[PDB]
Amino acid sequence: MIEKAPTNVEDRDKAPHLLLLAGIQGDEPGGFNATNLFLMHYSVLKGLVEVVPVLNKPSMLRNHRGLYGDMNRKFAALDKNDPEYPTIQEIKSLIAKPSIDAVLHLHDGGGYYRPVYVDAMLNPKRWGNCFIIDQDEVKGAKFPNLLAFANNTIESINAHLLHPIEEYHLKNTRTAQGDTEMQKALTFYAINQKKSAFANEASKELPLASRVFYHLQAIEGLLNQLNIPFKRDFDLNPNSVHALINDKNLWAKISSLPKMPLFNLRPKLNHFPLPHNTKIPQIPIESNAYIVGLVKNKQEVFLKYGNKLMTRLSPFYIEFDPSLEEVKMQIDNKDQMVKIGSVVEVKESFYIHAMDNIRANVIGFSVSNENKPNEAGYTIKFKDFQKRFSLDKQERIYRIEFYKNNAFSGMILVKFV
Ligand SMILES: N[C@H](CCC[C@H](N)C(=O)O)C(=O)O
Ligand SMILES: [Ca+2]
Ligand SMILES: [Ca+2]
Ligand SMILES: [Zn+2]
Ligand SMILES: [Zn+2]
Repeated sequence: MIEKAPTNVEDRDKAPHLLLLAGIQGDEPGGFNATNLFLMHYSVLKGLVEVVPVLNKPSMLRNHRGLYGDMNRKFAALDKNDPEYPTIQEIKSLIAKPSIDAVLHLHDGGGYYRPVYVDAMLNPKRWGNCFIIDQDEVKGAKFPNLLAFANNTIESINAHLLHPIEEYHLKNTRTAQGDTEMQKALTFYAINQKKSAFANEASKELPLASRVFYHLQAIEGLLNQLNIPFKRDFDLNPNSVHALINDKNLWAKISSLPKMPLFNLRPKLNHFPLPHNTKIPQIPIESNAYIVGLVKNKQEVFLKYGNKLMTRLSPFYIEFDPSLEEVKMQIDNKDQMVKIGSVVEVKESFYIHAMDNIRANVIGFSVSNENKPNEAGYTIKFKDFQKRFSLDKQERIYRIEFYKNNAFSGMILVKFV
């Protein structure tokens, strides 16, 4: 759970609190890219929006609907030894918090919903591009009229259609009146705790940017109805959403290694150091996005951004010795101390000062075929690199790796600017 809050803590209780959730299925990237964009690019000025950007991360990492079954059928009867039992309890606790008023759950769904059977793509059994409630009213909720909230939100989405076929309609599933499947899903649990709960589905027939667009329209429409004031730092249109999803300023940081850009990495990174005795899902990972993770695939470790594969790591597992904190490097003529885990920009040249017991291997540079080299004490310029060893497709970014005995002391990247 990530809080989207006012900068002043006093303003939290001055408007309602919304819980926003996506990614209960790992192959519905519209939802979890929209929660990501929301987290990265919006501000909430009063009240609070609590966000779980992906409910089923393990499934997301394998581009899979659900590795342990349908997580959205686990809100009623559920076996205590179900692998997702603890996750479900966490989600139910968030939903049931007294401080929460409304819940919004994002999905991607096949085709386009219609109240009347039009054809196999457009009928009441399809889920695409609709806004969903379990009933018209929840007695005892701060905002009991779900139908009014739903219809006004739908108005707001329909003011921005990209094509008429994408028109949004209300789907009231009347869950208590015998809908067995919806009776086991998230939003029904929510209304039973007297929350106004809503679901948005964007059609899978749409490309990602358009799915996300529609999810963000639904979020904005509902926030407007709740009177949770907000801003965003961009114009909401498919192109602006596409640019923010595919944003070259996104980065990820694995363990104590340097920040690396997410987009335009070489597809495979060889001889890549990862801590030994650490399970892949436990390896610390940091990003300015919220849907990034690592996942083991055969012998490789994939870097994932939602359902996108950003690079394949071919790792070697090694002890990460934290003793080395900084290194004396000459950067464009100027000796300075560079902290392990930095990215340093280089206009012309660099040189690493020799160290007692620490050897440095600059990936892409070499003077011999020794497989465990020490390349401290060489003046290195762009011309000295074999470009194919770069981290990036643009051939500007290179790894410098430091070793002490059979331990890994850290990495610095150089970027030629
Ligand atoms: N396509 C979704 C609709 C569920 C909508 C709502 N009941 C929720 O829990 O968000 C499903 O079949 O799980
Ligand atoms: Ca209206
Ligand atoms: Ca995708
Ligand atoms: Zn080298
Ligand atoms: Zn080696």
